[PDB]
Amino acid sequence: ALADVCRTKLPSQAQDTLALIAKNGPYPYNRDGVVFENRESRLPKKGNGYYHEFTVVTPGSNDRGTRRVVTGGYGEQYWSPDHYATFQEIDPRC
Ligand SMILES: Nc1nc2c(ncn2[C@@H]2O[C@H](CO)[C@@H](OP(=O)(O)O)[C@H]2O)c(=O)[nH]1
Ligand SMILES: OC[C@H]1O[C@@H](O)[C@H](O)[C@@H](O)[C@@H]1O
Repeated sequence: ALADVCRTKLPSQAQDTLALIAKNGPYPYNRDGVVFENRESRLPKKGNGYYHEFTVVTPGSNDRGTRRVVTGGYGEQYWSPDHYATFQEIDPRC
């Protein structure tokens, strides 16, 4: 049961991250692209290595912070402002 968000409504940092995803980087962190395990199953329960996580920069700071995009195996994209506590499916069509 998944909240949905239009790509245009995403903070501009989140959109930068999707742009880096679409050209496969370079990414600003070695941790970008690591397997997201979906341990809590807030996202569709899928096989090993389906999901990958990518940093969204906090505005102001250049630390990683708590903002993230998880991608799925067919290019589904998920937004998390709250360090994997909740997810919204990104609709790239709006
Ligand atoms: N909550 C949660 N975090 C995960 C899961 N799988 C990987 N992570 C997080 O993804 C990141 C890379 O392994 C780590 O957090 P981080 O964003 O602080 O680096 C790790 O804690 C998961 O299934 N659930
Ligand atoms: O040790 C490797 C790590 O260095 C950190 O400073 C960065 O966030 C990443 O590039 C990586 O996850």
